[PDB]
Amino acid sequence: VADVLCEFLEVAVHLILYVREVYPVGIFQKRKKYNVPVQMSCHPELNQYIQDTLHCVKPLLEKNDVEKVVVVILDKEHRPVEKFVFEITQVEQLLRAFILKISVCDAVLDTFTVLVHKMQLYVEERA
Amino acid sequence: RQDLNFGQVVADVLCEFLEVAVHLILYVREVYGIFQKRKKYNVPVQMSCHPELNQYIQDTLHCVKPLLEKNDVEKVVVVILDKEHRPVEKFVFEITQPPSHVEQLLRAFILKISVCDAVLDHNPPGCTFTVLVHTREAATRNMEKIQVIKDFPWILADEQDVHMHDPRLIPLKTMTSDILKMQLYVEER
Amino acid sequence: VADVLCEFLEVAVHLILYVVGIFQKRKKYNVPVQMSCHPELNQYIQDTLHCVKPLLEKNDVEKVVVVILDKEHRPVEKFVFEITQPVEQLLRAFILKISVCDAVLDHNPPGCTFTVLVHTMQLYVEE
Amino acid sequence: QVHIFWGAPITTEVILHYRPCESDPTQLPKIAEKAIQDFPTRPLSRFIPWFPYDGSKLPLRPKRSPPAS
Amino acid sequence: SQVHIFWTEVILHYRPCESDPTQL
Amino acid sequence: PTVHVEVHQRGSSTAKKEDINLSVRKLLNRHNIGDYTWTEFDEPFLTRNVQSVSIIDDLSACTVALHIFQLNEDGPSSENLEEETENIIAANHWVLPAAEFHGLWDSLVYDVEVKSHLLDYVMTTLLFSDKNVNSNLITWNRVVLLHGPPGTGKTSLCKALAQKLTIRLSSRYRYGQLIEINSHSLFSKWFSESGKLVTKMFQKIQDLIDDKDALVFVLIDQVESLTAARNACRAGTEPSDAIRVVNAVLTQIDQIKRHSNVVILTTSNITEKIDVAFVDRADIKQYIGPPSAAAIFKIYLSCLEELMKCQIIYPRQQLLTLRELEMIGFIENNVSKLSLLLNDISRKSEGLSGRVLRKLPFLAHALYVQAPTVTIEGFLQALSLAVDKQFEERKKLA
Amino acid sequence: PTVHVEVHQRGSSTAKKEDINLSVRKLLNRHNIGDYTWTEFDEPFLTRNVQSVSIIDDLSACTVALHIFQLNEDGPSSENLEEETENIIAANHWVLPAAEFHGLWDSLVYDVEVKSHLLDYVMTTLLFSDKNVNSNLITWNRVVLLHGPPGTGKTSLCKALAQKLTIRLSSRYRYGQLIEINSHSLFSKWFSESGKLVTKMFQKIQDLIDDKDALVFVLIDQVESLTAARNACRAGTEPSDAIRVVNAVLTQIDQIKRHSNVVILTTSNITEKIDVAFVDRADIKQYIGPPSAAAIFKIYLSCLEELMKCQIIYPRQQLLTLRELEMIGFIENNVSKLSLLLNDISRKSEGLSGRVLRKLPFLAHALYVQAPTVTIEGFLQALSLAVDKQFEERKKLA
Amino acid sequence: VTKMFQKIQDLIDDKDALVFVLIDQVAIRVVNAVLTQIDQIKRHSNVVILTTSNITEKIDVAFVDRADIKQYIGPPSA
Ligand SMILES: Nc1ncnc2c1ncn2[C@@H]1O[C@H](COP(=O)(O)OP(=O)(O)OP(O)(O)=S)[C@@H](O)[C@H]1O
Ligand SMILES: Nc1ncnc2c1ncn2[C@@H]1O[C@H](COP(=O)(O)OP(=O)(O)OP(O)(O)=S)[C@@H](O)[C@H]1O
Repeated sequence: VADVLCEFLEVAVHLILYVREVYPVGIFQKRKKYNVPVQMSCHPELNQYIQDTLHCVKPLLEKNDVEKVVVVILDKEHRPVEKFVFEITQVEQLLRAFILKISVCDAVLDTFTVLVHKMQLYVEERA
Repeated sequence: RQDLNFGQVVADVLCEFLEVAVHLILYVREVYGIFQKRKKYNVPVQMSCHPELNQYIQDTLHCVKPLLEKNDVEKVVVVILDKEHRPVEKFVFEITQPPSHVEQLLRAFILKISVCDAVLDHNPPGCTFTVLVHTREAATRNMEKIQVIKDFPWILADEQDVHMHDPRLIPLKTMTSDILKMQLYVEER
Repeated sequence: VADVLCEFLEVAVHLILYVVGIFQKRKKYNVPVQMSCHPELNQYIQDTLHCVKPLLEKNDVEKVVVVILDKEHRPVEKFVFEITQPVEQLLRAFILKISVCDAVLDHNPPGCTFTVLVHTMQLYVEE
Repeated sequence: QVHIFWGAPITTEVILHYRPCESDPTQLPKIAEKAIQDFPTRPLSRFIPWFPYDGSKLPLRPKRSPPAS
Repeated sequence: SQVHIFWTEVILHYRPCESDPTQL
Repeated sequence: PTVHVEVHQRGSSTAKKEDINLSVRKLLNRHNIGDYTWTEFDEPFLTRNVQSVSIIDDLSACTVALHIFQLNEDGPSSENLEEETENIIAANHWVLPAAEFHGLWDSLVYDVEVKSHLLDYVMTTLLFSDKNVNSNLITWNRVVLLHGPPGTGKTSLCKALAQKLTIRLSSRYRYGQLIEINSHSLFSKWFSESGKLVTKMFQKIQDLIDDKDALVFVLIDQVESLTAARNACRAGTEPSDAIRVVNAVLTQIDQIKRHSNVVILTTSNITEKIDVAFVDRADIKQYIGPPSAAAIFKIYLSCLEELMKCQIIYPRQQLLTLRELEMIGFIENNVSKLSLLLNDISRKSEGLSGRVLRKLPFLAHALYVQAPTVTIEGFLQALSLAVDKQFEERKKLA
Repeated sequence: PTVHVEVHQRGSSTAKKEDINLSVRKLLNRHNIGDYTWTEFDEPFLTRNVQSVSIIDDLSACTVALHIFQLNEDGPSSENLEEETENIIAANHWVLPAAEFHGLWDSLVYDVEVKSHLLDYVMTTLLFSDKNVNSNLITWNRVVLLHGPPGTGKTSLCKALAQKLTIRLSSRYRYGQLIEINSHSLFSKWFSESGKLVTKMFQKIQDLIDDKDALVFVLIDQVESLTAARNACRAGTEPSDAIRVVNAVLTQIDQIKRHSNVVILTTSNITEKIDVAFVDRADIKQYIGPPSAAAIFKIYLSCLEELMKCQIIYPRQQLLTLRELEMIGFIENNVSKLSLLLNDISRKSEGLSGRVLRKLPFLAHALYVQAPTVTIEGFLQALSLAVDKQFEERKKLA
Repeated sequence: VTKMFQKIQDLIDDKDALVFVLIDQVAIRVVNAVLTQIDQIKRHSNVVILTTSNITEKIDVAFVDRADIKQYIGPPSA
């Protein structure tokens, strides 16, 4: 099932990028491509970028050395200002929920690197 | 040396930001299909093609825009509601106001209300909105400040359009700001 | 066989670190070889080969390039080991090929500071 | 094991992924060791309304209706 | 197709204990 | 008369106070006999829970006063004064001795009249306070002003006064306090955002005075930042808000005049063009000039002694002082030859400020000596060379 | 004694430091022969991992210390306001050692030994820092002033200092920062907003200082602009710029005095019209004067053997230094004539600023000789006419 | 100044092109990001920069102090 949970992480990473306004280029628009109500990127370079980053963690994630998928949003100094940490302990109910989660998680809150140390997404953010 | 005064836009822009917001939300809340995708405020805003509805908003909000500028307004609420005029989707713009950062974080607002259709469950179409103006004075005190518009009249807090309920808040935003405490949140029912 | 091939890569990498007194004769795979007693290096080379291990579980592999660096880490020498990966004389024959290679050729400064690579029984040397 | 993909163009060991065609980062590892380390972790703050729905403080309402369609 | 650097889509290896070489 | 002793608690000397009191008592009764400083003791509780015992201004079988004091390693603890978190640091907050101001009162060297006056001022303040004098028949504004040519150290005097008085009054008050006011974070470009910030500062200070067990010193470093002259602001260039600030400050200083545990220390250099309505609001206006010949000698003697102790000058020599030089009638001899030559350097170094007099022991080893060691008469000559270099470098720069 | 050796390591070279040190020590001990610089090597490793080796003031001694450095490739980072990011601060940020700064320390030529004084100043600073001297008892403001005639390379010496110090003191601080302060973009003047602006850039300086393993140099150009003389100026029409912007910098710099890994370097033009309370807060105020005859001759040499090095003056004739002319005693000879004529140009081209001196070859090869390849004594004649061309041109603009 | 000079720099690294580049009447408004690019392309060589400033002595520190030879043209001729 991880062959589509990787694309769920795709959903996650671009929606974080999207709501954080990490760039002013408003490329993002609603994309139900193959009936998935999620808002990915319109750069096939970047869709395949997430695809092959997850491809090269596919011999690496389900091996279960994983202790947290830390999607860092990097900084101008390439600093983990917002580590969106996802615990690897695994049906749209979670998806929207995660979507919901992300949004309500950006609720309190105000360049990304996918480091890989209940999908209890928590944000370690600068104080 | 020149010390100097200031020129606040504080209380008015909010509702007209609501204008954009409502023009967005009337779109996103699926309560407008006569809406068109457009471009404004550097976001994929979805507005209305009807200039008639544009002037209807001119009346509904842009007539009360300096009348809404009293700071007594607590909850600028877009009640998204059925024929009974009772909410299903309480877009409670809880304006906790401490009197371009405003659009800097309404960037997130507009953008995420746009994403709210990925959070908003499939709300039935054929349901309109009411602009509940929650003031600090109950039961619609001072009819003049709410019926400022001559051609556009106002009404008191009649028993139907005064109450709401079922407050399940999933705070799609909590975007505090400098001038604004835009505690927007979508209280589902 | 991949496991015992990895142990023979151990034999290679470290005996070729030899092929000075901090090294010692001991029984490996029923031959006496004059390597190092270093337990840190023993388990470190074991770790190199046992991370090479899942790599060969993939079975997609070209070379085990045991780069004998100079002290500059900028190769003046090298030892590519292009085994086309799909009795004691032949388990010692490989060692005699490398000894005759370093025979016609020459080694590097005492600490060869080598960094094993892999490209995923025969060999040669890019000097 | 920790998997530090520097990229997106504008004990525990580290399986970093280099994957170069540029050869000019000049810093993967320190930034990799930066992305690896946990930094001042702000506690998860909680949500709450500050203006609740008061039964003694009630709203305003205008008269007219929107053009139906 | 893949090369590893026990120090083409490259899978380097770091072993954070050794990290003296400022530019790796 | 009374002699005063300060005993310094180390970091982990937690034990008690009365035991140290009586312990130093039997120490003084076993000794009984100028100012001195003990650092090496014999009795184990003394050697462990005391770092130093200084007798600061003979038969000591008379009245003696003790002041046990322990230094606190805290830091700035800035007051934000933020209206919407956009404001900037103001009123940095110093506490019971922070170990940063330690040893200050004796490194500074002035005339005799500048320290005793500024101390018995605050002493008589409390004497009058607790005898219940009539509030509005004899009163004071509790404000001191220090002016002098620049470089003569009048911020160190206030901070050392805070230190010395926190220690000297550890019985009447639980502990001391100090607020250094950032007189350039009160102003604001917008209209009447200045006076409100000034009154916000002073109401915060008033809150900090609410408790009557602390002792608050309020240091305004350079007043002319705040109390700018009121009339001199000539046509059109200076707006009105340059008047609201001054009179708000004056009103607040009058409003916190009623308490008895606040002293306001304010300094400014020869730019004493202070608003007259403030330059009258000052009990003591003391003049801090440049060091005199004896002061120069003592600064140089302290510098050389510290340097020898620190092993930049390895061969230690016993340098005399003025009292013995006048005792021997200035007779030239081997022991005083180097002392007299230092004195001759001093007599020709008259004129500079203290701000540089404590550089020269660093320049004369920065520009005229190469080896990281040098003998006295091999280092003290470079002192004369550095003095002449400073004088010429002053002169040719107009 | 001691001698210093510096070796350029290539950026594309990545060998370990100690291997480089061993290899250069091997080359030195094999050769072991004045202040000349190596460029030719005989080891493939050392070639691909070294660019040059140089001796900085013919002896087989082995009192050798190696400093190895990497001139950083990229140029300046920019510093803008925190919330007014458009143009408020706009400070320059060099991450030393930097590429655009090399060769700079060598080219500059003076005659008052500024280099040695102003370098061993920082050396003695570090010595006093490591020995744990009482900072309350011997102190320095860490501020160095340089003032003098316009265009005479006053500011050039500060970048050379910073480069030479982050090179010399490697392995003691991993790197250095150099913050160039624009003293003209911090005068947003409406009722003390500039005096509030100094605070933000100085907090950023604090940010770059607390990184206690980086040596930081703060270079202030036109230190007369930030600190205008407030006292003697009988202009009350200056509302708060002459009193609340000089006092807003006399504090932030007395605040970094406590730290030790910071040095303040300032460049001034007007000796007067600067606050007397800032000509006491500077350790070294050294005057950079217009070039003198021997200096002019040396600079002209530098230019001419530079041109010969790039083959502009194709027929290479030995240019004799002034020491060789003194040794021979000014004897006319078929090779010694050119140096003599250079020396006549030197007296004739006396009193010009170093910048026009380092221009004059450009003009003399611009108008008077169009030849892509030039023989000597015509190019020299071109200089001897272009200098008079410069005198007359200066007379033209009145 | 970002993509225009990447094109120009493509035209500079070759030894064959004598590229001269004109600047007319010497992010956005929180620097112009034009300096860093033009200053870095100054280094390539065989790319010579001319600026028709048309602005008199009043000049900023940004470009007028890195410019070396400065000539003035007045009223046109008969
Ligand atoms: N009389 C003195 N004895 C010893 N040191 C002095 C004396 N006067 C000045 N100093 C030295 O001056 C150093 C710094 O003094 P500062 O107080 O900073 O001067 P100051 O007057 O602030 O200058 P402003 O603030 O410009 S008046 C202190 O460390 C003092 O040692
Ligand atoms: N005395 C000198 N000896 C050798 N070269 C000099 C000398 N003075 C100046 N230069 C050259 O002058 C060029 C730049 O000098 P600057 O330092 O900018 O002069 P400057 O003193 O900055 O003048 P200000 O104060 O900024 S007008 C450098 O390239 C120096 O090489």
